[PDB]
Amino acid sequence: VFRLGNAYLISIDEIKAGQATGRPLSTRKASACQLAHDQLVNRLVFKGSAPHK
Amino acid sequence: AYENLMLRPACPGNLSDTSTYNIDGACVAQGDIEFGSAVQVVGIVDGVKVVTALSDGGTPYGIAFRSQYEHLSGKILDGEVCNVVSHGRVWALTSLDEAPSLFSKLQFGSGGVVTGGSGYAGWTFAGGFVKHEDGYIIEVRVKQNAFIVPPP
Amino acid sequence: AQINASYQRDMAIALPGMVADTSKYNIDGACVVNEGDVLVGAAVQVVQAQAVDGHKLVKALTTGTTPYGVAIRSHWQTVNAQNQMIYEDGGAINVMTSGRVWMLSKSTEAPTFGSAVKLDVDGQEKSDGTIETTWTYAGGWTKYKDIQLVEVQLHQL
Amino acid sequence: AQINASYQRDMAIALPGMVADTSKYNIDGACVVNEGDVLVGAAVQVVQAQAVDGHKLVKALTTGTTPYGVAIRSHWQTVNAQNQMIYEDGGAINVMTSGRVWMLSKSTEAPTFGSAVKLDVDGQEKSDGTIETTWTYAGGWTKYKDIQLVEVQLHQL
Repeated sequence: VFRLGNAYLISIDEIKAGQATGRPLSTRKASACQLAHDQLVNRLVFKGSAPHK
Repeated sequence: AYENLMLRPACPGNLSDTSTYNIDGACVAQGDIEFGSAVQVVGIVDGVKVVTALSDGGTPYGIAFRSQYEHLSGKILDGEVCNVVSHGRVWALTSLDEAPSLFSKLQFGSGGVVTGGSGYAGWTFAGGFVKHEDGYIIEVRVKQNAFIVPPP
Repeated sequence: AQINASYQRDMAIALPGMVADTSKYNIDGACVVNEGDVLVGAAVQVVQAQAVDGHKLVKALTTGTTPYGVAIRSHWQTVNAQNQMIYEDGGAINVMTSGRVWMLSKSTEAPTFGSAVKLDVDGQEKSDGTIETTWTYAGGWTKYKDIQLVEVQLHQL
Repeated sequence: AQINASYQRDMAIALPGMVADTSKYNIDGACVVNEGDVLVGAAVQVVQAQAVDGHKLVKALTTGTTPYGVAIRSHWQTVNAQNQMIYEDGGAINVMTSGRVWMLSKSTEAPTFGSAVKLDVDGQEKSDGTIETTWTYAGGWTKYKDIQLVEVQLHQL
């Protein structure tokens, strides 16, 4: 079994602007993390990682 | 990059890793500055630093940072406060086609775009090279106190 | 009758040995003043680092020595002496090896933003100093009453 | 009648490849053991850093190679073997690229405080080694049972 990991950055002004204009930004960056994890899982099935065996 | 990938790898002017970064928030712009590209420090007025795009005979200071609240036009305009990555690991702009040797000191020219490696002192090339639009993007390991302005 | 009046006064910018900004910084608080007293806004030297216990024996700068760090301002550890704050023989010291500080200065001209910081035998900044350091300037240049101050940038050495 | 007794024993100070201080350190994951085994207290080399993905392939030091970082002791990632703790092939390694760590040493005399660190072809510290590093000593010098240990200050490459 293995482990995967990402991260993202946000400020206070961006949070307030997202909550005031009706278009949040936190969710749009959180979805990218799930999509990246899915892509990494896809790459490890049809292709392999020779250093990772 | 490009097709066969769900996500584009990276975009210029954004941090790559979360490892000991430093961002200056007290800065003012003199001209139009694009994300990426090194900047100079023309002078200091009452604490804040007046930064410009890199020119001839100037020591680079940091790489411009991308914020989605401050700049709503895709670039940093004149007379606007901006964030500069004084220290950390950021994606920069380059005019190259092949990745240089690992841990090689990069050189800057034109409007802060990387022209080549094989330098003597300065920042170093981390592991990263991606294609963007028509061109490539290089990863730069910014370190504070790296470039010392020459004495007159 | 009479015309009322209202005035305005601005506070100073900094004091000697005070941390300037909240950037990346690092104080080493496991050091001992081996001999003599150390001023707050001055550099120090490492006489000897213990092998087992781990305390470092710091001192004041002298002729032909490499500086290590700058003492900082603390209202509890420091002891007032000669109308100033000071660290005495024995006890623990706060020396910062990375960050921005307001050092004491002996120069009379504003330096450039970059450049290299130069110190005299005492440990205070001097433009035409003899002890070369790798530290650079930060831009600040002020004066508290009759005391000159300059801002410098440090890194681990 | 009889006289009571009381005894005392002290613990050791270090263990190979163990973080020594709480100062600013940077531990880099996402590294893979390309070939062979890597000891906890030995330096490593970067065989290749992938461009698109980001993983860095890590091996053991050989002749004429630039050191990168020191392996870090962990109770989960590491695998116990040879009556010791090692990192097996095809597994993630915690590499410390900055900070203070306890290394494995082959020397016999205590080093100076500020001076360059010289490694040998094996990746362990040696007073007169051939491979040259940019790291500097920190002062600590102890021994765990029959194993010699030394403390070093790591700088980012």
